[PDB]
Amino acid sequence: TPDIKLFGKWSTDDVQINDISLQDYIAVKEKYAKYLPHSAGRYAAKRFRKAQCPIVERLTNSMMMHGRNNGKKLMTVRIVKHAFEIIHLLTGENPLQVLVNAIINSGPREDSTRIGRAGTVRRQAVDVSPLRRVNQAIWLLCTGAREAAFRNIKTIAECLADELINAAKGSSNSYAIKKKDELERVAKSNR
Amino acid sequence: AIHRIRITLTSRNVKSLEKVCADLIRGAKEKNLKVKGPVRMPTKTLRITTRKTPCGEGSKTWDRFQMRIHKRLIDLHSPSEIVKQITSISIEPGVEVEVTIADA
Amino acid sequence: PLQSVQVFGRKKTATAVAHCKRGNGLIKVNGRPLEMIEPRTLQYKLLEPVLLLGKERFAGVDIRVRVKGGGHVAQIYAIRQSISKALVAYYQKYVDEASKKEIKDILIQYDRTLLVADPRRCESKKFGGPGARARYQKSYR
Amino acid sequence: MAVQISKKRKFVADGIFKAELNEFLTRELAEDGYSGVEVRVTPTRTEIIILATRTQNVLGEKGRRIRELTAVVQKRFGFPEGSVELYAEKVATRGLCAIAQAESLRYKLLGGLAVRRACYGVLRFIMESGAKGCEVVVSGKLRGQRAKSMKFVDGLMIHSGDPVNYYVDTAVRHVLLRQGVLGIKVKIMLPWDPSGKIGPKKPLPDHVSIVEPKDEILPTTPISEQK
Amino acid sequence: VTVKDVNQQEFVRALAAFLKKSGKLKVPEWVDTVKLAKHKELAPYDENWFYTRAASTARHLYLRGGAGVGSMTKIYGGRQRNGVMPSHFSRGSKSVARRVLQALEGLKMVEKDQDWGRKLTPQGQRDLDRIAGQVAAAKKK
Amino acid sequence: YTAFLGNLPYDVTEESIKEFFRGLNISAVRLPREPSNPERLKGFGYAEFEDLDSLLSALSLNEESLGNRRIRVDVA
Amino acid sequence: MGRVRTKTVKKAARVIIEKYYTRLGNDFHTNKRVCEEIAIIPSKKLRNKIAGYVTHLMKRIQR
Amino acid sequence: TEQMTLRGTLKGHNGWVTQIATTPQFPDMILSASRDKTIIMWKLTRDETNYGIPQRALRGHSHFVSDVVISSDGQFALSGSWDGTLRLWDLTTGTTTRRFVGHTKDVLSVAFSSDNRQIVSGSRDKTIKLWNTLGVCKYTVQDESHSEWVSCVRFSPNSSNPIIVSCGWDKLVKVWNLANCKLKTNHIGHTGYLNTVTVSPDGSLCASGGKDGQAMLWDLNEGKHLYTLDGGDIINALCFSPNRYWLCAATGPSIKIWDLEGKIIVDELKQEVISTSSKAEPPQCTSLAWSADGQTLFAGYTDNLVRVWQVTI
RNA sequence: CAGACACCAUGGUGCACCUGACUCCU
RNA sequence: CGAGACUCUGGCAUGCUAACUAGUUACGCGACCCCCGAGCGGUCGGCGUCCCCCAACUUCUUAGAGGGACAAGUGGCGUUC
Repeated sequence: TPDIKLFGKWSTDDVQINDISLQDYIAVKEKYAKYLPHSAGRYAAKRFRKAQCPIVERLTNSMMMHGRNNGKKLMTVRIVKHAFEIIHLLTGENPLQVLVNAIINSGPREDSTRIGRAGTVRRQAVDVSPLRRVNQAIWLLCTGAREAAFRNIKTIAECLADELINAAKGSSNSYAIKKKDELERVAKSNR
Repeated sequence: AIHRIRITLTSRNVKSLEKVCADLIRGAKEKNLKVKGPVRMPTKTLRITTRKTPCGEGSKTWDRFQMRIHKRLIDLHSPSEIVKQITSISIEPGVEVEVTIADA
Repeated sequence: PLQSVQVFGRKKTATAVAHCKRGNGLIKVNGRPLEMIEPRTLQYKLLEPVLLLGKERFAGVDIRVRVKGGGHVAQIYAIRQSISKALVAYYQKYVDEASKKEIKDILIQYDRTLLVADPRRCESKKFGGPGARARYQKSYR
Repeated sequence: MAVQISKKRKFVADGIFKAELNEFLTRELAEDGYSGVEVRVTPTRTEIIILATRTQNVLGEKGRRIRELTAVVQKRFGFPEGSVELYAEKVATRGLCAIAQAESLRYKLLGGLAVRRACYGVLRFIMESGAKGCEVVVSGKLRGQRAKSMKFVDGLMIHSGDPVNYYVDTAVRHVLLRQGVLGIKVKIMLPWDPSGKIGPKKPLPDHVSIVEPKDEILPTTPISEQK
Repeated sequence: VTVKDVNQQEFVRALAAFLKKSGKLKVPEWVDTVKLAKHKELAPYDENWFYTRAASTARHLYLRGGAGVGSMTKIYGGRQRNGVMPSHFSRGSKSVARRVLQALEGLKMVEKDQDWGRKLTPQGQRDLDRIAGQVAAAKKK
Repeated sequence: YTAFLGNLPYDVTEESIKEFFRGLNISAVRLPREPSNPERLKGFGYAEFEDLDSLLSALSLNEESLGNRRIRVDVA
Repeated sequence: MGRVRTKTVKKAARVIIEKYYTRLGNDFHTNKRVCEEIAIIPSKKLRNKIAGYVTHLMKRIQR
Repeated sequence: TEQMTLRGTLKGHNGWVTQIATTPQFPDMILSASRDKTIIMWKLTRDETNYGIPQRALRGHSHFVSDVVISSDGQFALSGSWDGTLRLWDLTTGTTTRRFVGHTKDVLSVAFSSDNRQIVSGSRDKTIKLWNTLGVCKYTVQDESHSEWVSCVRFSPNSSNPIIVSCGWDKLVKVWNLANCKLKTNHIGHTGYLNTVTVSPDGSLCASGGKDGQAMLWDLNEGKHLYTLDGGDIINALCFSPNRYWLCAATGPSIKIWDLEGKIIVDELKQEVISTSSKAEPPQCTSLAWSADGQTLFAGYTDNLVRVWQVTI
């Protein structure tokens, strides 16, 4: 443990952080070697505290939405650590590294901001932040988890693991691959 | 013979309560009794929620008044008569001072 | 009698006092180890600094802790801040500045702030709204 | 405390005696220039001390009125014989006593004097006795069905934050008219805010006093004396 | 030691079997049909919770100085679901929880003692610490 | 110790009381009178004393009328 | 951004400098206790802002 | 004269190292009063990595320890701290042997005797309290005993005479006799309020330096003025060496050290680096102390370091 | 300075009022 | 004048003052005593209970005085204000 700290049941090591912009917004083993994702119970104290929070801890944060599910991280970290188990038995890979790849293919490249042109709808081909690229990755990952479980035999962990695996390698069966591309569609589009 | 007399002090004015509790502890040692000290019982916050707007069409304006009373006791291993004799004299205003035969 | 230091670890309303008494004993949070009460979902949090410091620092003392206040989660940091501070305060007065500093050096790179108090409490509630910052549902024409 | 009313209830019940007494002696001792009361809890004696600017009507002749002024207080409000011992209090200043002044201005406004002229007389006089500020408001209907407000301010009046509450002496009087009610609203900001002795809430929070140095200079050579 | 050193959820089930090893645990005449609590939408799955509830009571009274009827009724209940209204905590049946108490008193697992109610029997202090070791040697959660 | 008054009749103060309320000496007493020229009978003033040999007379020499005023010796 | 120094600190600190430029220093807890010694400030926090701006002034004026 | 090369640096402090003290038994002990409300004991490694290791933390005040003084053996720590209390610590463990409540304001000074009984403290309460080791304030030297803040009370080595050489913020040095507490002399005629004062290590000569920083020399056996050794910058600490007459001035831009028999400047131990802001730039030596021998010149600055100098030609 | 510019109508009522003095007799 | 200043509160005071309507640790630690475990067993350590004291302390806790926050600091920037 003082040599290397791993995940609660997985390894923070053997994690392939393989994007260009998303360096040091995705870290699980670099400074963020955590068996237990919980920093202090707040993550909006600073704008800096976004990159302080790792993607494994923000996933436990960005899940508890939907007011009956708000204020429940203990249900969440249960279901989140359940979801890593459902990754590995479907993959065999490090389920953190699957989650780490899930941020990669779900992060956009160019998006669009609104602009006006002659009354007609045009949108400006802009980059988004690699902070936002992670935040557009996680939020689309967190959307398909509770939604697909909401009237199905599958729990959120089974839907979130399918959400991570199909976004670890873009299969267009996770919600995050399917909605990133519509964001990236408008950049090469209008004007 | 000594007689462990509680001196219970109740007030709402703290520095009035403090300047009298200073008189009781010193005056018990000025003319010799037990001196024990301020056993700080917690204050009681009397909070009452009121309406700020009578005939309250418009905005629901709530108004809360608090009143804080302050308790403490001073148990004195000291001879029963001259416990209450030295202490209860010379303090009329501002502060209730309750010397007490109990905790015998 | 045996040598000891008393400390505290604090969340919003949660003070856990551990006496890090000399001898051979556990980290007895309310007389029992941490495999008890069952929150046991933040269980890697409170078990983390003992692994990073070694149990022999905590087993060269008896640590019996009195804990009160808060909820289940508020007490988990309250005991983790305390027994971290118990180990610092034991070596600093009795044994050595160097080990407790190394204990302070080990605790602080992941930085759960296990040695400083935290000013976060519940914010005082004002009227005119069902929430501490949120207000009622408004109606206009 | 057992078996009385609560210690919570007791300090509630202490002001309940204070309110009904002050309202009633507003209704009757305003003829004294009612500045207030002072109920002093003494052993075997309720030392009531009547603050007023005309204490020549408290006894009547030979202590006549006190034996019915106490007989209101001593008999209705729960006191034994010899407990309520009445005392006068002819307050020294009255121009720092806006309560007695909005009383006394009501002896010039409802009692009869010109509107500005009585507010020239008293507002000077409460400044003549001394005021850091002193203001007079007569608010409401005047000259028919139209509401008016007559502001007569002298000295400095502050309103910021916390020291608005400490530094002033305020009086509101419901003067009844043949056409309505006006409010004689007289506030006097205390001249004994940084002084007298000293006044409330350490001298003014917008102000800092320093001492003069008169040190650390010398023409002398270093030369000592055994002392 | 205590029973707080061993696994509490194993303890409420190993002592439940120990009350089945007692053979009698003085069940009331009404558990096949009862509401049993105004918290519960359904009647219980069985009757063998009553052993577990007394296995949860005798563990509770091992730690107290003594307790009784009202104290058990806050333990096993929770949010009373108020339907179209907001749910709130209350207390269910005070008869079957007292029937638990008179049972463990009747078996001398707990016993009417000081601090207003039932504290441990010293036989119970054996038989809890006996099955505490049976809890502890089996598994340690 | 002062004997505050709302009126104080003709032996008012300021060497009208240096031999009347008491015999023992005082410091100084304010009166609204200018007590040499008018010989005006007026009371809105006060009476300051030292209270060593003054208390015995004025509490039986209260409630009275030297002229047509009313001496209220209320001591405080 | 906030709690910028108003008229009350700067006018008070100026009189303090020109009279006490020996007995003022640059340590706050000196000058805070010096503004305890030489000044009558109705708040510790106001004395924190004054004597701190004295240390702001004393650093400036010793240049 | 001789010189001083930088023997090393001390580490491990929070806030300004307000005083430093060697005990006569252990020159390898330096007790460095820092602004961390807890003085640190240092058993000197005399290394090149550090010069010592943190030995104890004498844990706890409400404010900062300005002056510190050790027992002559090296067993007790008198942390005269700005919480109003001097606290006599068990320097080996922690463990206040005596907290000295009674100074109503920030305890500026503390002195502990060669008798190892006389505790005299000066404070911002403008009092000079001759304490005992049990906290018995044996006498509070008042009544023209520094009518300004009592800056630093200093012992002549009390086998010579029972003298407190007390400097003050009243630009005076009130030199007393002890156990009668009448002035041996008031040293009159100083420029600037006297931040520090020293004795010659036999109680023989008195040197006084302060705000203006003119090291005015006095025959301490007489209270008669020798001369004014010239500094000019605000002296924060004066100390003759115990092995020779080297008085050293802890000043603003440097550490002016001299030879005092005869009057010549030995070196000037610099303390400045290139960090131009420029009202924020210079640090100062707020405390210098010699060794137990007078070989190592310890200099506890405002930079959380005590740079040391063993005298090297 | 040095990239992209659409239509959008209506609507109503009372009080701003013309002089000085200070024997409160303290 | 407002605002600021100011009040009160959240924080920071193992300093400091007090405790038998608070307690705490501390003993001898026993006792209900469990061997559960070590220890053969005592003892140890043990949740409570209590012996608890003429222990101790205010750490928890209470409430009292205080101090701490002032770019104050540093290092850039800014009329360098």
